[PDB]
Amino acid sequence: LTESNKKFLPFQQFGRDIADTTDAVRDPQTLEILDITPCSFGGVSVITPG
Amino acid sequence: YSKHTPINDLPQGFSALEPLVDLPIGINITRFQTLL
Ligand SMILES: *[C@@H]1O[C@H](CO)[C@@H](O)[C@H](O)[C@H]1NC(C)=O
Ligand SMILES: *[C@@H]1O[C@H](CO)[C@@H](O)[C@H](O)[C@H]1NC(C)=O
Repeated sequence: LTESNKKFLPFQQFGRDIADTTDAVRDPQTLEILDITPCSFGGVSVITPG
Repeated sequence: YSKHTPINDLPQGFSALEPLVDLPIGINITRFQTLL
C-alpha cells in the first residue's frame, strides 16, 4: 500500500484498472489514495555447470 | 444521483450524473409523484 498519484472523484472509493482487479483504494479514515500493487513473486531458476 | 448543468431544453451535450445519496433501506415503491 504505497501512495498513488491518482485523484478519485469525491464519491469514489474503489480503484480499478482494466483487469477486474483492484489497483487503488481510498483510505476511509484519512482521505488518501493507496496503490494495491501485488506482493512480489516469480520463478526460481538454478544455474548449474553440471 | 444528481447533476446540475448550465445551458443557453435537454442539450446535446454529455454530462454524467454523479451519485450523491444512498438513502437506506425501504420497501416496495411502485409509484411516485412530485411535490409541486
Ligand atoms: C476522523 O475525522 C477526520 C475525518 O476524516 C479525520 O481527519 C480524522 O483523522 C479521523 N480520525 C480521528 C481520530 O479523528
Ligand atoms: C413489493 O414488495 C413486497 C415486500 O414486502 C412484496 O410483497 C412484493 O415483492 C411486492 N408486492 C407486491 C408485488 O404486491
